[PDB]
Amino acid sequence: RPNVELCRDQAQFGLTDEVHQLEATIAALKQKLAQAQDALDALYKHLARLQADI
Amino acid sequence: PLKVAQTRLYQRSHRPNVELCRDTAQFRLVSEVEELNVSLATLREKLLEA
Amino acid sequence: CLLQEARQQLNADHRGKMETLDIDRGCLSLNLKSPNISLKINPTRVPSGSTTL
Amino acid sequence: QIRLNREHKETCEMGWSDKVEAYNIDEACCRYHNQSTDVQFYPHSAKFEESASTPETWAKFTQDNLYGAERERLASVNLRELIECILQDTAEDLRLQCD
Amino acid sequence: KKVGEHLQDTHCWKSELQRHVEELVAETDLLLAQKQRLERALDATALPF
Repeated sequence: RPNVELCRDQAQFGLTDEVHQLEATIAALKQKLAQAQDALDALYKHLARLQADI
Repeated sequence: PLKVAQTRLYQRSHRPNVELCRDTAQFRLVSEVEELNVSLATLREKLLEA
Repeated sequence: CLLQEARQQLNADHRGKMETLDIDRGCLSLNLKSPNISLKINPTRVPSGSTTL
Repeated sequence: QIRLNREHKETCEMGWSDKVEAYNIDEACCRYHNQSTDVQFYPHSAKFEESASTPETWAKFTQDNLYGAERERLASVNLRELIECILQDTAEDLRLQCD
Repeated sequence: KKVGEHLQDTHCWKSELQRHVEELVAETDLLLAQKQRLERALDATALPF
């Protein structure tokens, strides 16, 4: 917007805090993915131990 | 290292189009996949002979 | 002369609101499927020239 | 010139967006190690090898859009100087005619 | 080593792209001011008419 109607308005407020919340959300899902794949590595280790003892 | 190789190549298979058109690291990973295949084959033969 | 200067600045304000409706209507039309979606730099910035409500 | 400037700005920042997605993936690729978690043997496929712009062509189109952005900025500067000269001549001429 | 080299190359190109888009933004703002001054030239060339 050129000169004076470039306005820090409610739409700009919503876009900015949705950007911040989206960053937080993507961080939370990456943390959850890392935790779940750590659990998967634990499953693979215990499965291999079961294979050996069987 | 097979896990590391396949995970690195799979993650790099998520890049955008103009970037996901091969790299020196990509060639290195692809070649050492075959190198590890040869190594596992040799270790399996050694285990059977043991 | 006074009415002429009032006409000129109201014309400027009206043309500004023309293009502002164009820009914000494009923003409302933009959605997830659009072919010009990008990841912008410093998007939560306040440019020099910002006014309040 | 304003709308051409904004169009080429859009092109260069789309290049930046692709750069950032590639960097965000490849730094996590670098962060991997042998004792690390969250690794899996994904099956061998051609998905790891697609083709749009090889590293030489990658740097080529990067240099192309950067050089075009430079050309756009020089063209805008020449237009600015033209605006300066035009407005100075206009004011000077009409003031002389009034006198 | 090869992956880190790719990171460094992408970082260099990303920095160059940031510099060019910032220069384009500043140039666009100043040329907007020049057009806006041309608008007062058009406005003030009417009362002499």
